[PDB]
This record gives sequence, C-alpha cells and structure tokens, in this order.
Amino acid sequence: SPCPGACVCYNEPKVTTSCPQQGLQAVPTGIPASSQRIFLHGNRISHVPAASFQSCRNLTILWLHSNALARIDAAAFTGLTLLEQLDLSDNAQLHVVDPTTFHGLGHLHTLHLDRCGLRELGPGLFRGLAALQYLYLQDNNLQALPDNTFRDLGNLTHLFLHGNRIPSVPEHAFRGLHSLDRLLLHQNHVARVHPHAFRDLGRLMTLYLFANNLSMLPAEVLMPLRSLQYLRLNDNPWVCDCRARPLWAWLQKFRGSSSEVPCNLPQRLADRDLKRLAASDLEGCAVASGPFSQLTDEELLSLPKCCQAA
Ligand SMILES: *[C@@H]1O[C@H](CO)[C@@H](O[C@@H]2O[C@H](CO)[C@@H](O[C@@H]3O[C@H](CO[C@H]4O[C@H](CO[C@H]5O[C@H](CO)[C@@H](O)[C@H](O)[C@@H]5O)[C@@H](O)[C@H](O[C@H]5O[C@H](CO)[C@@H](O)[C@H](O)[C@@H]5O)[C@@H]4O)[C@@H](O)[C@H](O)[C@@H]3O)[C@H](O)[C@H]2NC(C)=O)[C@H](O)[C@H]1NC(C)=O
Ligand SMILES: *[C@@H]1O[C@H](CO)[C@@H](O[C@@H]2O[C@H](CO)[C@@H](O[C@@H]3O[C@H](CO)[C@@H](O)[C@H](O[C@H]4O[C@H](CO)[C@@H](O)[C@H](O)[C@@H]4O)[C@@H]3O)[C@H](O)[C@H]2NC(C)=O)[C@H](O)[C@H]1NC(C)=O
Ligand SMILES: *[C@@H]1O[C@H](CO)[C@@H](O[C@@H]2O[C@H](CO)[C@@H](O)[C@H](O)[C@H]2NC(C)=O)[C@H](O)[C@H]1NC(C)=O
Ligand SMILES: [Cl-]
Ligand SMILES: [Cl-]
Repeated sequence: SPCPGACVCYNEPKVTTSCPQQGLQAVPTGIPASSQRIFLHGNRISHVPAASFQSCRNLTILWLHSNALARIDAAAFTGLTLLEQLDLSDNAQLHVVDPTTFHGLGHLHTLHLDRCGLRELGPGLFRGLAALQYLYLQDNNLQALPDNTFRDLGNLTHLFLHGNRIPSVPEHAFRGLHSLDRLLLHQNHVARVHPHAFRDLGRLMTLYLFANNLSMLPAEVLMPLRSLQYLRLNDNPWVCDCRARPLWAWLQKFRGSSSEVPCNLPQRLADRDLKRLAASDLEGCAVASGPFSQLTDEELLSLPKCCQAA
C-alpha cells in the first residue's frame, strides 16, 4: 500500500509513517501495515477507534501526544504485541483511560500519560506490563494512589507522579517496584505515608517528596531505602519535636545528599533545618489540632505518643 496523503513514508531506520503537525482531526486512512513507527503528534485527533492501527502488526513506536484526545477505544491497541513506545501525553481532554487499554503490550517499556488530566488510575490499568521501564503520569488530576497499581511493573525504573492531587501513600501503593530507580512525588498533597510503603523500594536512589503536606515521617518508612542517594523534603509543614526524632536520627546517619528540612512548628525552631538540630531541641511538643501545658489527659490523647510524656 502506497503512502497516504499529507504523510511521508520511508524505511530507514525503521518503516515510518510520519504525519505530524497537520490539520488531521482523526487518524488518516491508508497507513501501511508495514509501519514500525507512526507519528501523529501535533494534530487535532479527537477519537482513536479500535479499527485503527490493527494492520500495523509490527508497530513498535506510536506517538499521539499533543492532540485533542478525549476517548480511546479499549481495543485500539489490540494486536500491537510488539509496541515498545507509546506517547499519549499533552491530551488534557483525555480524563479517563479504560483499564483494559494496555492489556497485551508486553514489550512496552515507555508510556507517556502526562498532562492528560487523569482523575483516577483504573483497576488493572498497568496489569501485565512487566517490561515497562518508564512511566510518565505527572501533571494529571490524580487524587488517589490505589494499592497494587504497579504490582506487575518489576522492570520499572522511572516513575513520575508529581504535579497531582495525591493525598497520601497507602501500604501497598508501590508494591512490586523492585527495580525502581527514581520516584518523583513532589507538588502533591501527601500528608500521610504508611510505615511499610517503601517495602520493595530497596533499589531506589532518587526520591522527591518536596512541595507536599507532610508534617511528620514514621520510623520504619525510610528504613528499606538502602540505595537512596538523593532525597528532597523541601517545602513541607514539618513539625520539629519528639515526633521528628526518628527522622532526625535517619538524617544524621545518611551519607547521600538531601535538601533542607525546614521546620514549620514550633515558632521557636521555625525555618531551621531538622538536619542541623540537636537531640535536646527535639523534646516536649508543638501545637497540633486545636491551638493553645494546660491540656487535659484526654485532650493529649489526640497528640503523638511521645508528645504524651510526663
Ligand atoms: C523484565 O521483563 C522481562 C521480559 O521483557 C522479564 O523476563 C521474563 O521473565 C519471565 C520469568 O517469570 C519469563 O517467563 C518464563 O518464560 C519461559 C519461556 O521459555 C524460555 O526458555 C525457553 C527455553 O527453551 C529451551 O528448550 C528449547 C526447545 O524448545 C530450546 O530451543 C532452548 O534453547 C532451550 O533449551 C526459550 O525457548 C524461550 O524462548 C521464548 O522466546 C522465543 C523468542 O525469542 C520464542 O520463539 C520461544 O517460543 C519462547 O517463547 C524462553 O526464553 C517459560 O518457559 C517459563 O515457564 C516462564 O514463564 C519470560 O520468558 C521472560 N521474558 C523475556 C526474557 O523476554 C523480566 O522478568 C522482567 N524483570 C523483572 C524484574 O520482572
Ligand atoms: C513484520 O515483520 C515480519 C518479520 O520481519 C514480516 O514477515 C516477513 O515479511 C517479509 C516481507 O513481507 C518476508 O520476506 C519476504 O519473503 C517473501 C516470502 O516469505 C518473499 O516473497 C519476498 O521476496 C521478494 O518478493 C516480493 C514479491 O513476491 C517482493 O515484493 C519483495 O520485495 C522481495 O523482492 C521477501 O523476501 C519474510 O519472509 C517474512 N518473515 C520473516 C520471518 O521475516 C512481516 O511481513 C512484517 N509485516 C507485517 C504486517 O507482519
Ligand atoms: C494538609 O493536611 C491537613 C491535615 O493535616 C489539612 O487540614 C485539615 O483539614 C481538616 C478538615 O478536612 C481538619 O479537621 C484538620 O484540623 C486540618 N488540619 C490542619 C493541620 O489544617 C489541609 O487541608 C491539608 N492541606 C493541603 C494543601 O492539602
Ligand atoms: Cl523514554
Ligand atoms: Cl504517634
């Protein structure tokens, strides 16, 4: 089959059908089945039917970023067993992706879902993608991080989740990520992290948690991070008292580079780095919940265990 209109087809280095920066409001008909690389970025494609791309059995790279995508059929990528790169980024209209869209893509190693406005990550959305190494989910509308979302992503090295409305980190949210190298979770709403949440992140070297809503960090949370060399806890409402003691001992016994850990409370130790603080500064308590040692024994029950010291 000859090359379709408003397109350029060539064979070197791979059989490529290139139709970018056109006025195409949909996928052009007549794309050669021999295509290994398809470039349809910079257009105005609204929908991606299931019939399209099926002919291209040998398709390895597919670019559909910077379009007007709003609805992708669940069987659109059926038959593309050799698909390696899939870029669907910069599609703010694409608010939701059907959980069975990526089934069968066992060769996919890079996936772009950034700047799409994804509200949620559907159950089984990343099931069976055991070859995925780069997953871009940054700058979406994600406001939840469900357990076992990346359970099958054992080869994943880069996971970008920054720029979302993610409120907390459940225990099994990052389970299965044994080969994770960099984890970017900055500019979210993270205020709570489970003690055994980084259970499998032993090979993690980079962890970005800055610009969040964290007030404290448990004792067992940073324990499994044996390979961590870069850590950033900038821009967080840290509370510097007895509850910050397990974090302080960790920051002290840490060789890798880490950003500043600015205190927010109490005002006495405000703006100072928890790193440089001494063991004496980490006693008593600071104001939490209702603003105010005139608290009753019942009232201090709503305070940390160390904070309840007599
Ligand atoms: C990152 O992703 C990796 C994949 O991208 C993943 O690697 C996968 O690991 C899993 C382990 O859970 C493997 O699953 C296993 O698959 C094998 C398949 O058989 C394998 O070994 C046979 C050996 O055959 C022998 O006998 C034949 C005679 O028939 C001889 O010729 C041969 O020389 C041997 O003596 C081999 O033939 C298989 O080859 C496959 O691929 C060729 C194409 O190259 C096909 O033509 C062939 O038919 C066959 O399908 C294959 O190597 C299975 O038997 C086990 O039970 C188990 O299910 C995956 O295969 C493996 N995928 C790879 C390597 O691509 C990594 O695990 C992942 N990383 C992390 C951390 O999760
Ligand atoms: C995806 O990739 C696979 C694997 O690379 C590929 O299967 C292969 O297709 C090519 C070409 O279609 C095959 O090579 C040809 O073999 C046929 C017979 O098998 C020959 O007829 C060809 O020789 C000439 O004849 C043609 C006209 O009769 C000429 O037009 C042509 O230019 C040649 O001069 C040619 O050598 C190859 O045998 C298979 N199999 C393998 C294992 O490579 C498949 O086609 C690709 N595309 C899709 C959609 O699957
Ligand atoms: C950061 O987290 C705090 C909770 O620690 C959020 O504020 C709380 O809001 C609830 C009501 O939903 C109150 O009961 C709490 O007393 C509030 N706590 C504090 C410390 O204000 C706050 O909204 C979060 N901020 C962001 C930007 O997500
Ligand atoms: Cl990449
Ligand atoms: Cl506590």
